[PDB]
Amino acid sequence: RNKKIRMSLKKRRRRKGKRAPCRKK
Amino acid sequence: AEDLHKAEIYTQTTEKLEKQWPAAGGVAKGIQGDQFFDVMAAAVREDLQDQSRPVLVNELTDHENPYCMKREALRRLVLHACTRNCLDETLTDTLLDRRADLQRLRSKARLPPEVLEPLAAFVGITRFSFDRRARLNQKVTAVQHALRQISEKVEAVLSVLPENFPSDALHPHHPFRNHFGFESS
Amino acid sequence: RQMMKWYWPSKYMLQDVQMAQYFQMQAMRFAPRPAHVSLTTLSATMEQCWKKRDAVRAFFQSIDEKVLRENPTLQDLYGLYRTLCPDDPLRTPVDPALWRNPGFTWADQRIVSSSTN
Amino acid sequence: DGSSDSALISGAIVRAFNPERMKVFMHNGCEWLWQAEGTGTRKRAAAHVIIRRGTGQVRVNNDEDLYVRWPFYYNRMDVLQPFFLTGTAGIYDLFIHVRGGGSSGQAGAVRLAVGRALVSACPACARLLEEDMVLYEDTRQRMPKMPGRMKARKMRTWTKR
Amino acid sequence: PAERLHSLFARADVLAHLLHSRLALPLLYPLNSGGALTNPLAALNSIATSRWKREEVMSALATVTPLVLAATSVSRFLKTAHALSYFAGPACLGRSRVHFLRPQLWRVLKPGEERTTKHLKWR
Amino acid sequence: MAFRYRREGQFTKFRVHFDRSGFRPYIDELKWEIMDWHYKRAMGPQMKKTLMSYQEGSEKLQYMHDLIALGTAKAKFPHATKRFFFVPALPVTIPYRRSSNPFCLLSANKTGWLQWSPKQRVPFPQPLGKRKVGGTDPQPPVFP
Amino acid sequence: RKLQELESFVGSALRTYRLLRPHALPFYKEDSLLSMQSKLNEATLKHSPLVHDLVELKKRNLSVPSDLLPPDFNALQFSLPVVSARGFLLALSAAANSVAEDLEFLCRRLSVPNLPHPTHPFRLKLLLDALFESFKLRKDPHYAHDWAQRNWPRLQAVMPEPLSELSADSVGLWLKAHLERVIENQRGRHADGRGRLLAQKFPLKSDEEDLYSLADDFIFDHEIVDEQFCDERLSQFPIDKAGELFRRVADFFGLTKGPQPAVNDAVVAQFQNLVYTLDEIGLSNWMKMDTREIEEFLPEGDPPSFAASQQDLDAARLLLKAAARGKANLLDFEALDPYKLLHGFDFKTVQEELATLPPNPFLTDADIDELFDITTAAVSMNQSE
Amino acid sequence: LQVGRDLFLVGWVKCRSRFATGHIQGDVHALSYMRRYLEKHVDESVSSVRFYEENFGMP
Amino acid sequence: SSVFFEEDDSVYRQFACMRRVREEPRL
Amino acid sequence: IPILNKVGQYRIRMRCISGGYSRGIFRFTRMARMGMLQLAREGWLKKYGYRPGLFR
Amino acid sequence: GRTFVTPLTKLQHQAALPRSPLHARFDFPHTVHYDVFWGPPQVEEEPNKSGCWVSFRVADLKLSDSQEQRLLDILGPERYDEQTGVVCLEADVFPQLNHNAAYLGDILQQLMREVKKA
Amino acid sequence: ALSAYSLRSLIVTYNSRNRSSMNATIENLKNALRWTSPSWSPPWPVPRRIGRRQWRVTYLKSPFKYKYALRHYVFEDHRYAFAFYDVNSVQEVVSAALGAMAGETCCSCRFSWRFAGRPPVSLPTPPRLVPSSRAASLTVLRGHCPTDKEFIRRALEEEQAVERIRKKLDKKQLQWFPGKTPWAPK
RNA sequence: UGGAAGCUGGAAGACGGAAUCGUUAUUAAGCGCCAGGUAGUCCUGGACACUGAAUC
RNA sequence: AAAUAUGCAAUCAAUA
Repeated sequence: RNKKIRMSLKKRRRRKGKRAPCRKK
Repeated sequence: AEDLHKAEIYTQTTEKLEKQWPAAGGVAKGIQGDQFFDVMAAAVREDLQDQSRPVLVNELTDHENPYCMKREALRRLVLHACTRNCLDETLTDTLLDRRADLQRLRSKARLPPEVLEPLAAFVGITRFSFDRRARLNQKVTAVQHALRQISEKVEAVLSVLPENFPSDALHPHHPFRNHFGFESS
Repeated sequence: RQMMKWYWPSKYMLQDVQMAQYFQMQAMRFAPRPAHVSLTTLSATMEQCWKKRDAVRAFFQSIDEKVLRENPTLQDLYGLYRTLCPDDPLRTPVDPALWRNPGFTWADQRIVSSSTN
Repeated sequence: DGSSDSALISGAIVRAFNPERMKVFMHNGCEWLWQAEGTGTRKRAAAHVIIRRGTGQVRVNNDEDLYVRWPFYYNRMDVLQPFFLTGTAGIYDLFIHVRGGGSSGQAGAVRLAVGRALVSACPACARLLEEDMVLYEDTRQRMPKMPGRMKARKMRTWTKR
Repeated sequence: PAERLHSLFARADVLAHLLHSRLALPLLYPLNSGGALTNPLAALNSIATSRWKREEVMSALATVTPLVLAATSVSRFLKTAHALSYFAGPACLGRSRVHFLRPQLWRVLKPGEERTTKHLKWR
Repeated sequence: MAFRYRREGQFTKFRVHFDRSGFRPYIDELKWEIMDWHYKRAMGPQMKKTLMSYQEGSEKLQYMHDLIALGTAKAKFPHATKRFFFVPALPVTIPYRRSSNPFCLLSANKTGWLQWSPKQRVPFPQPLGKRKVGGTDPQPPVFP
Repeated sequence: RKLQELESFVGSALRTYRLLRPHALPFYKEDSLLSMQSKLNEATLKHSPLVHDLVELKKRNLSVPSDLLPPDFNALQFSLPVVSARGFLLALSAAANSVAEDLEFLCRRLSVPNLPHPTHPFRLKLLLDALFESFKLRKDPHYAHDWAQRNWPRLQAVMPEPLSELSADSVGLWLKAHLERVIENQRGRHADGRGRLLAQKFPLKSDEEDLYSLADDFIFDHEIVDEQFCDERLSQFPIDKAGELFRRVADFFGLTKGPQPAVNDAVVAQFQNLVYTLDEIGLSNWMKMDTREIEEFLPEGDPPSFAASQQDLDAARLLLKAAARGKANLLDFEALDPYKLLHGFDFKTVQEELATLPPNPFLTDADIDELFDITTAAVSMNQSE
Repeated sequence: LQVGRDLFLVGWVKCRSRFATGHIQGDVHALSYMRRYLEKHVDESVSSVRFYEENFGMP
Repeated sequence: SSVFFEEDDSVYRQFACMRRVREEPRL
Repeated sequence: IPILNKVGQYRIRMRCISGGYSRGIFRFTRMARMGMLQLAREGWLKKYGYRPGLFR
Repeated sequence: GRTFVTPLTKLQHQAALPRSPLHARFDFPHTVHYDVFWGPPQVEEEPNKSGCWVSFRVADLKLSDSQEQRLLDILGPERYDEQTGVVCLEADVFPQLNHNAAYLGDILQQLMREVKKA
Repeated sequence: ALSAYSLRSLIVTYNSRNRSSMNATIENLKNALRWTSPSWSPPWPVPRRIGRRQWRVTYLKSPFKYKYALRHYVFEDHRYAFAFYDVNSVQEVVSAALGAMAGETCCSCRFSWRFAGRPPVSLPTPPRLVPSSRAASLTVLRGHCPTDKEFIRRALEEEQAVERIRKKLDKKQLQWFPGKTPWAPK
């Protein structure tokens, strides 16, 4: 899907409490 | 006109029955108390009402509620020979709702079983029945069986009493207690 | 169940209109309602209790209040006997809950009324 | 004399029918309510404001600072300008309960509520707020998206042929 | 007196109930443009009189009118109390426009006011 | 929050699943209602025509059926000069559930039949404008 | 032109009646309801045994047995029942006189001149008009001093001590200042809220002196007021705070003070109930509008002048009791149901039906009987010219 | 429109700032009610009312 | 006011059948 | 589970009840665009809260 | 073993029921809530109308500290509202309200027995 | 003890699809209560209005092509709740509530049955104070709920607590794929 | 070449020629969020909110 | 100051 939505899901995980990188690698 | 007259007669009979066999303390309190006299009076009144309920010609629904019977008769007559136009055919319901006698009868319907049946099930009563006639039948059968022995004798009478029957023995295939309840009405 | 509730119900299982069945229904819907088994057995039990009033009094004299409390059916028997006869078989007055004085005395003749219009 | 009689009549009326207005304090030659309240709305944000004679402390929702709720100076000025306009900066302590919307919407709702509370405290000073238009309720709502359009007005690029 | 003041408002409520009962029906009750004229109900004059007089209802309404006019004093008193309850105390170029200099004219379907812009084209 | 009651329904409309919003459907009821309407409109008039065809042996058949079923047949005919009117009726086809609600109009029914009336000044399935309810005109169309 | 004016007046009267009768269906719906009721009544009663009995008796020339129609029973008009108009008038007169007794006592304590004669059926309205005429102000500051001089002594006796001890000159000065402020605030070209409140005023230019209204012109003393007042006076009045306002007024006039409060809380509850009842006949509309148009458009008429009767007195007493218990409409009782009476169905009397209804906590049967004078009501109705 | 929806009347209406016109059809009682409403039950300044082209007994 | 929160053990001890009814058979 | 290929929940499609089309079908209606339009315009949905005067 | 007594059957068998409506087997304040649906004739049953629950205050139960802690731990934090010190127990295990009520009563009695075991 | 339970609260929520139907139901309920037989006042419940819900189904305007022409079908619901407290005339209240329903309006009933537990132990007359040897030698408002305001407060607090508990339990137990537990064989 | 993630990244790409499109202020532009397609699947379609201008 | 340790939406005080 869209890169922006993928980043949004990663940010949601971070807010939930999982430290995941935001780099689009 | 005859059907409306029969409905009025039925309402009058219901009022007379209510005054003749009143339920002291309220219907709900009488049901909860489960006194023999209250059950007998309620069953007698219900059976008399059932016997006196008429059979109308223009309706195939034998409504047990005098409010419903009278309202349907009035509606049928209004539709038959009182409606000038669509406005009247729509205002028929407002006309029915604006009648004071129907307003009075609106708050005199029987108590639905679910008001108390779940409460009785939660309490854990198995020798119970929301139907007054059924409760009277159960009590009277128990009394007849007790009288059959009433003639080491108190022990036998208590043994024959319904309350002292083991729950495991109700059905051979389920030798466990507290498995059978009271049938809902 | 949810997946099997999508399309219309069968249109070939709709009841037909038959004059014979209409007449049968018209005749049957006026059928009489007999008296209830509960009331018939109540009359029979009243007769039996009147016949054996002495045995009931002896049993209630022998019994105590705690047994009556623990056996509700005995409360029904006591109420039936009290409405049949004004005698108080029990030695001590009973609590209102176990038995409340109705003030009633007995059934097919008692349960009757007449009027015209 | 006559002034005392007029004051007595006014105080009797206030005591009888407006008990809450008895507790007032002099400031700049006029009386101001000791405590006052107001309400305001903006976008999807609704705010309630209470002002009580204090030292000038602003508390928002569950004891939150003004600069923490509105980090931006323009939002802070939106919130606190009416105090400056009326000259009561620091005279009152402000307590705010706001819900909904965003930073600017909540700031606007709080501004309206504060203006309403100030005019309630001292009605004669609302002229100072009229010109600034503090007592204006902006009821404008977001423009609904339209069918066949990406946004309320945006559309795909139309290709000829 | 104490008892007189105690019963004053109860008796006023009785009067108001009477006025409400009168006003809860049409002016020319029971006259009607239907069954009244098309299905009249002599030997039956004792239970239903086809004859009818309007002076009775006219007098009833004439007596009702001043009573409600007086009951308006209750509204006047309530308004006086409401006005008093908001008393404050001792006394203490060019046009300005917001949201456009002038309202915009729309020749396309407005998403908000569709009920007034439906006839207009959507593009 | 400038327009609360105007937007009252927005939350359920947009940001809630149907299975959790509590909104009650209509398909499972209108499905039976439409078929009831069609069946009644098709069968009622024919039932009335069949009833009124003979119009002389109706009372005799009622008397004989009452004798067969009840054995008395004096409920409708106390004497020779009493007339028993026949009200057209049709079978009830929609499986309504019997409910404890004492005011339910279709819970005390025991005959499995309902009276049918050809007269209704207000048309129930009011279409929009010139549209006619489907299945109303069976005559074949005629082309120019 | 006269026909045009008459039609316009009829329309205005109908609009006034619509205002007075809220929570009511449109006129055509009401007429259709009455038509259906009448046709239903005829269809039901054509087969009644009583109608056939009377027909046979009249045909065969016999007499009607006396013990058939109860004495209070009346003939059906247009096939549906109607209540005793004379009894209703007697009950109205009794209640109006009862209230006018207290109103007249209050007026006398204030020395209101030109009081009306008690026999007048319009006694209450006449007393109110006399009171307001005696206590009137012209809204002009010039007349404030004269008004204070003429009226202040009368109000001094009733006013609480701290205000009564004041002088007339102080009151005159305060009134002058208040009127000047009100005039300034009303001529300051107000637009929003205040503009609507001013526009709501019913036009009065028939050479009528402008009269200060404390219910409307008082709050204009200050230029700016809480918008909640405007919202409540223009959209929906807080009808539930009437008890609070009445208690406030009683506290101002010093009725609460004392070991036994003169007014007490039962009177507050009674005032709240009275306000609720008036809401049924349109108190909210009155609060939201000006009642001058109501007064000027509600039709008038000649006062009744008839002779009472024992049945009329009985009906008036029953109506008073029913109104006291809240069931002011007698058409909803089994007593006035034609079907049961004509078909020989046992029905409960008015007293029997009232016995099975909640009693009035502030007015028992004995209190009703002692406080309502049907004899004087009948005398007033029989009054002529 | 509300009155016509309640009365099951048909036809058309046309209202503007200073005038109104319409052609109404329906049951006789409904037409009489509409006429009464237009004559007496309109919440706007009605200086003149006129009815014309009245017909009855239509199939 | 007739709630019996505790069953009377004496009656069940006196009467065997009620004793058996109150008894819980082993699983 | 091969038999699910034939007797599974996923071999079922939401087809229009009144039209038979197998696309553009909602559970709240179980009917396609034209079926819904005909039902709405015939007046069968007034009882069930349908508000034709609402756009959004 | 290959044959065993199911937990619900065990609960029924070990449950103690009152002798008559005059006997109470709970002895503590509580409120019982259930939902019933009524309306015009209908062909489809109203969903979500078969569950019932009981609510009570631990202070009203009036137990020792250990017993109260055991009750709170057994019922978990989800069934405990600390603002008013209330605790609720639900039963929506069967589609029939009477069956759910009987199960609720049995589980409430078992819960009280386990609390007393503290 | 079934004989001791009291109907603490009965909240009837009328659910309607038409404003006219809801108004008819409300008026019927009012009229039914206005004629209730037995200081004493009719069992007037506490009204509690509930919001309005809506739903949409979106379709094209054309039988083929033209995806940019769309149509919306909007549905509505209304809910209105009336609460009776400390209900003694259970039969009368239930009959009125069920017979008030008009048109297609349905009703959801919320019953609460309360038991007061063991009665408080009665304290006899307290001992009287006597001088010692030294001294010897020397409802009213119409249309309002008649039940007690404190009773209503307690009932409302209990209702709010149970609502919070229900919301917490439902939110915790909610799942999109019911029956799935993490790390279990999927 | 269902979608998501991780390790490595020798894929183009430095605002894009002739030409060409959207847009009326809570609008453009930016940002996230979510009902429905009754398992999974779009950057589509339909909405929601937040920030938020300039120009004749 | 022995108070707090502080980011904001699109539903709900007629009940959080």
